[PDB]
Amino acid sequence: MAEDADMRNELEEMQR
Amino acid sequence: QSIINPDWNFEKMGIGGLDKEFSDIFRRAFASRVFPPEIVEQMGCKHVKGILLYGPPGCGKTLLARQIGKMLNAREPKVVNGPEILNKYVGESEANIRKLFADAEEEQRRLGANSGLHIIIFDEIDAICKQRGSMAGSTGVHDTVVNQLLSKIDGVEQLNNILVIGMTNRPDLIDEALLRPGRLEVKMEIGLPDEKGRLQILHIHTARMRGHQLLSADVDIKELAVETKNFSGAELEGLVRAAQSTAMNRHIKASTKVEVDMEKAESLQVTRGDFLASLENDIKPAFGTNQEDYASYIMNGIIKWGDPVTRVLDDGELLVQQTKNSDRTPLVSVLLEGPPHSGKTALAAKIAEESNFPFIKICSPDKMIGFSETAKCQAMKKIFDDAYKSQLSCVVVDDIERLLDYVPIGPRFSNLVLQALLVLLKKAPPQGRKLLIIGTTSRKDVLQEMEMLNAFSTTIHVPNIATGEQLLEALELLGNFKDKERTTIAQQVKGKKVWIGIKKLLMLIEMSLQMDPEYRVRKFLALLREEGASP
Amino acid sequence: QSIINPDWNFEKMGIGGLDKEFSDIFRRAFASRVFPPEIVEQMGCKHVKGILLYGPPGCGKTLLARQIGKMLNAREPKVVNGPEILNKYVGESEANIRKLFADAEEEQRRLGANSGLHIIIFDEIDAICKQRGSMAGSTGVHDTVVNQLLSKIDGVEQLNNILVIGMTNRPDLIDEALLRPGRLEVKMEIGLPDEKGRLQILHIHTARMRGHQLLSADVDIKELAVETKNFSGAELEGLVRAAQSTAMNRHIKASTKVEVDMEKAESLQVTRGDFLASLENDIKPAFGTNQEDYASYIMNGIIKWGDPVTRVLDDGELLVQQTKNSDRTPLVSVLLEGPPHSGKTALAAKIAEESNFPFIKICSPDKMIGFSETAKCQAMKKIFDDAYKSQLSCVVVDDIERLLDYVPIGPRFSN
Amino acid sequence: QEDYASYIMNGIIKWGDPVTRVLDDGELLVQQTKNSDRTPLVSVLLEGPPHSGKTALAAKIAEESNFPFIKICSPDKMIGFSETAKCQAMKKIFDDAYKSQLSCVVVDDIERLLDYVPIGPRFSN
Ligand SMILES: Nc1ncnc2c1ncn2[C@@H]1O[C@H](COP(=O)(O)OP(=O)(O)OP(=O)(O)O)[C@@H](O)[C@H]1O
Ligand SMILES: Nc1ncnc2c1ncn2[C@@H]1O[C@H](COP(=O)(O)OP(=O)(O)OP(=O)(O)O)[C@@H](O)[C@H]1O
Ligand SMILES: Nc1ncnc2c1ncn2[C@@H]1O[C@H](COP(=O)(O)OP(=O)(O)OP(=O)(O)O)[C@@H](O)[C@H]1O
Ligand SMILES: Nc1ncnc2c1ncn2[C@@H]1O[C@H](COP(=O)(O)OP(=O)(O)OP(=O)(O)O)[C@@H](O)[C@H]1O
Ligand SMILES: Nc1ncnc2c1ncn2[C@@H]1O[C@H](COP(=O)(O)OP(=O)(O)OP(=O)(O)O)[C@@H](O)[C@H]1O
Repeated sequence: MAEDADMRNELEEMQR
Repeated sequence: QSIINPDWNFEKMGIGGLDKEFSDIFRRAFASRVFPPEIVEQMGCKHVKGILLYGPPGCGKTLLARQIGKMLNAREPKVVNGPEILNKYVGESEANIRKLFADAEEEQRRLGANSGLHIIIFDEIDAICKQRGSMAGSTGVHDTVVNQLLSKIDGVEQLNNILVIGMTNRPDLIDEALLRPGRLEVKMEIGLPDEKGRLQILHIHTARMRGHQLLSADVDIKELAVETKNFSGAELEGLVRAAQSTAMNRHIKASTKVEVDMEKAESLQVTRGDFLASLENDIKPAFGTNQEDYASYIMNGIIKWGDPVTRVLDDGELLVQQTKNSDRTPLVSVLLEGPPHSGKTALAAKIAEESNFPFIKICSPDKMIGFSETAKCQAMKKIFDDAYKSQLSCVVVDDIERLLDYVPIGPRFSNLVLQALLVLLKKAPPQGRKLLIIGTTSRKDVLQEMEMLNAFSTTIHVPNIATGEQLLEALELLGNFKDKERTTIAQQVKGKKVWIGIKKLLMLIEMSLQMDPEYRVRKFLALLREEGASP
Repeated sequence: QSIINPDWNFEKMGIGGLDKEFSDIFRRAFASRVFPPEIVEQMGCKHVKGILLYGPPGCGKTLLARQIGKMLNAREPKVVNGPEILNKYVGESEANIRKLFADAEEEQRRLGANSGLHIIIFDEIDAICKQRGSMAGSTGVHDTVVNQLLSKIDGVEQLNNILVIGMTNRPDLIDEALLRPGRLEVKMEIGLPDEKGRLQILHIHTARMRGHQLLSADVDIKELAVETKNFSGAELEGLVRAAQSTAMNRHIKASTKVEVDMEKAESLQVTRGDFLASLENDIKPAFGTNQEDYASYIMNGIIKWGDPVTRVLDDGELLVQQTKNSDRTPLVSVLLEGPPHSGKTALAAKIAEESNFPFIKICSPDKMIGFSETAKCQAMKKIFDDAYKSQLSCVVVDDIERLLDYVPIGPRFSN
Repeated sequence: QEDYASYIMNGIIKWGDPVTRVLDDGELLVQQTKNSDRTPLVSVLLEGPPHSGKTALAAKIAEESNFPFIKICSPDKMIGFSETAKCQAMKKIFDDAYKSQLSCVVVDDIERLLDYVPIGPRFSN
């Protein structure tokens, strides 16, 4: 079984 | 105020070979905006706000986009260079997309109908817009981007002062909802030019040199246009550029210190030899068959050692003319058959070369060594699909018995390839287009057993050398043995019948030549005797 | 200001065996930047903006790129080491690409046609520029990067002050749209050298030693050039390095505390014995040949027990002469047949050894135990592909019936 | 709508009685299938020597009827397909045909659809 490929990511910003 | 700059001329934009496409675009897009308004209001139609361009690399799409942008009298166009909208945060890509249409909406709301035009250019549009629901990862942003674009182009609010231009290399990957009328109507294909287009393009890129007297008088443009086949605009420009540098290099010395003459630089001129040299060592097209193929397939040329050689060519010419002229039979086929080592591939290549058709291709097994069965079928289907696109085409299939793996033991062979070939030999191309197929083999009875010899229209036989006179004529035409030795050779062969193939004689002669000068004819005769005969 | 450095000199570069390739590169790339500007203006041509170099390992691509970088009087070149621009956040891998062209665009906008030159180098370009899938459902893992690069090299906005250089070992995987005459126009192959190039390389790498009288008088470089057949540029340097190390090792003693005798270290010299030892044990080429295989296949030598042994060898000599001195027949083949245990695989090995061709390879079933037919076909194709990069090649196919998996029952074999 | 021009590329000419006889038989079969309730399914086979024009006559017979749904299944589209893809395609075509109240389907070049070769012989079961 071929291991799952790499993935991107999504980011969320927070305000102080 | 008109929508075209007063100082605009079609010959100023430097595009050649696309008169029809430009005419169609102008008719479909800008016809409404130039015609007097009152009739348009009476007629009550809406303008068009979408253009798509597709085609193979290096044909002139970006040039068209830039020139169209320069033609119109309006605001400076907005250009997007590929996927420049994507952002790492959430909801920023959609904001970036929405920021493009702000000014258009503001002007529409303020000035209503009496408003200017806004142009937006998307380069590599297939990067951001793809069919929804196909990406396994990171699809959260792509689908949202597509939906935002669709809603903005055509939504509840209506705009009537925007024009969108897109360029792509893969038209079939774009979402269908974006291609319906009302969003992107005018779809255009830009393809390779014909001879007239090549001549126009070549004339465009040599105007300055002629104007300034830097071009020699022995250069003929028409010869170049005729010679340069399958080229595209970029390749023609590259050829001219290489020719220009080959001339500049004759006045520089890069031995130890780079030095220029500057006293012979004046009187610099470009000659025909520069063009010829640049065409054989610098630039090579990336389409179709070229000289490097005929060189390999026809290695030792063709020599008229007898009558049948002319007979075969005169029989092939009749079929070439028939396929060119007739209209009731758009598809024709022929089979060349003969004993081994007779020279069938060379004759087929010669006939195809003299056909002079725009499209020529050769399908041989030596380019598919080690392939499976499906790979072979797929590689054949691709070659046959590209001839349907052209107008009149010719194709060659050599060594059929090797294309399908036949071995006398068993027997054993590939059924899939046989069925694919039997299907393709009776498939006709689209209306108005014509195709010729030539095939070569060395085992007629086997093909007859499989019921393939009745899918061909006619057959041509390629015989062997049969008499000593023909052998002596071939020897004379090759000029390998002198008259004194040829007399001795004739003393032996004239009273006998011979049975030899042309491709074997050239090997026998080479084998004989290695011996010492005294034992050459003797060795040649011994080998010939050993060969025997079996008519 | 001239584009070329005032003090540049060809002999200073230190590259040997590539005089034609460099001439072609110079002519096609820098010819239009040395000529007077007014005449070039009159002709109305644009400059070339691309170079690609491909070939087998160790033949001097990264050296040529670095020297080209150092020979121009311009800014400091930008370098990208393989996939150094990949990132995990969405939309960053493409910002990295767009960040390489900022200075060029700014200078083009400001200074117009009086700008300098900006160079960019892509090492292992095939890692980030593979062909786009172009079929729905197998979209490439990175296609946005390819699209961004294509849009930036040649787009709606025109640049005339850039130059890009790429390097690869697998030129057949690059995207086609990247290699058209408008983007990467000049493509060159760097291959193995010939005898003259080997002499030039050896002189380049021995000049400094010869300067300080550190090289013995019994060393002849022409003989070394003759002996070293089918050696790449790196292997000659490795040979010289090994010889120097062997020479140095004689004045050190390491089986207890490490001491160096600095009284005979001032009479240090390199002899040909070191070179001979190095050629036998340390450096083993890849496209050449070595004597171990012959010892493996001719185990017990060849004895002349009769007349046929001479006839078989004389026929092979004749065939070798024909194949080397012929033009109409560039390919010739022969078959050796006989009863079992007659010793036919040693005679073939002996003929191949006596041919004296630069490239000699033996294909045997001993290295294909348990393989399926596909693997065997792939191995044969690899050997024959390697054989087409030499001016004279000889190949031997051994035990054909064990290669086809023939068995009398049935019969059964691999088609 | 099928591209009947491709299959009928040179029209039809009445060079003899058999043409009219075949067309009349086809019309009779169409009428029977249209106006029957005991036999909802009907089948017929056209056979003859090679180069007789069977495909054109079958296409004409199909066209002359005015059924809402008409389709033609040919091996021209199934090039390089496996023995499963063909089954799936035929199943899809018949499933689509089932929806309409009246359906007519044409299967041409049966022997090419089974991959028949007289050596051994061979075919797909
Ligand atoms: N029809 C043409 N007439 C004149 N010049 C042309 C033509 N086609 C191409 N050229 C020349 O080739 C150059 C490159 O063409 P262009 O960039 O417009 O191609 P493209 O189709 O957008 O390419 P790609 O598919 O690689 O993105 C143009 O700048 C122009 O110099
Ligand atoms: N009149 C001629 N006709 C054909 N070939 C010729 C003629 N004169 C010289 N030749 C040379 O003879 C060779 C023809 O061999 P070719 O490979 O075409 O033969 P073939 O019968 O197709 O091959 P094979 O039997 O090995 O499958 C080519 O080198 C061709 O240049
Ligand atoms: N033509 C040459 N002349 C002189 N030295 C050379 C030459 N080719 C290689 N060398 C020597 O070998 C060293 C290593 O070779 P280089 O890094 O240029 O090879 P390469 O082809 O880029 O390698 P790879 O394909 O493995 O990435 C050079 O720094 C130099 O010392
Ligand atoms: N004159 C000679 N000719 C050939 N081989 C010789 C001669 N004198 C000695 N020998 C030795 O005889 C052996 C020949 O064995 P080899 O494996 O080459 O034979 P073979 O017939 O190919 O074998 P097989 O039938 O088992 O495949 C080698 O060890 C070789 O060195
Ligand atoms: N009276 C006719 N009957 C049938 N076909 C005719 C007639 N007159 C002309 N034709 C034309 O004859 C051509 C031959 O028909 P078609 O290709 O269908 O034959 P076929 O018997 O199915 O062929 P094959 O034996 O190759 O499978 C068709 O273009 C058809 O238009």
